[PDB]
Amino acid sequence: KGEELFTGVVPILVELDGDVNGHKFSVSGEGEGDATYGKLTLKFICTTGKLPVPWPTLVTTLVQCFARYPDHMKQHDFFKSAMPEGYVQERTIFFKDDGNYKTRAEVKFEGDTLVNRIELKGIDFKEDGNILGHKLEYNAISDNVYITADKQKNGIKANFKIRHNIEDGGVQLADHYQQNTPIGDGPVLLPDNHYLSTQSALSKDPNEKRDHMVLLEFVTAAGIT
Repeated sequence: KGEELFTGVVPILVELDGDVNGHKFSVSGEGEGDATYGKLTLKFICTTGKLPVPWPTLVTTLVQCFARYPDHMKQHDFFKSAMPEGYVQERTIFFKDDGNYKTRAEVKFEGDTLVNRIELKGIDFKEDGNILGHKLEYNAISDNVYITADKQKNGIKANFKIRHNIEDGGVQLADHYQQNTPIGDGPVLLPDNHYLSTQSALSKDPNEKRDHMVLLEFVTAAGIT
């Protein structure tokens, strides 16, 4: 029944509060998603001024309920099955040879709007590392989110890697460990193993003077034939 909430375009709101090594910041986002095509269009603003970490490092934190699940995979979509009451999404993101983010978010409907409210804490970062030193390129990320059921917690876990390009030519690995659990008591779908193929394209609004990120993203479930 949660699936039917995603047959059309759904407005999205995102609100993040962050503290990375004592550098506090907030981000707001607006846009919409259409799970029929796995398509997200979102614009994010740093409401506190300058973002103290690179925008690309916040993409995965800033609504996998918008994934396109093929018809033959509908029984494996935990994310929509938890709606409208929602789910908790928690991650640890380890940046190789640098610090880590720990994130806790609640994703749920408020009326007709899908809302992602996030708290992010970052620790152990190097002040002249690739994150606090803003050495990461601003282009695109693309990878696969590998999902497995967590039957004991009535939810799912996921793991994946993001390889952020460094301006001087290298790569900054971000190892992601994820858990999702329903907020409500309604039955949810516990999926067989599969993944979300995700492509995020990052751009700028030429008329926007605030520190910001425009995102066009596609999310497609795969791995079951």
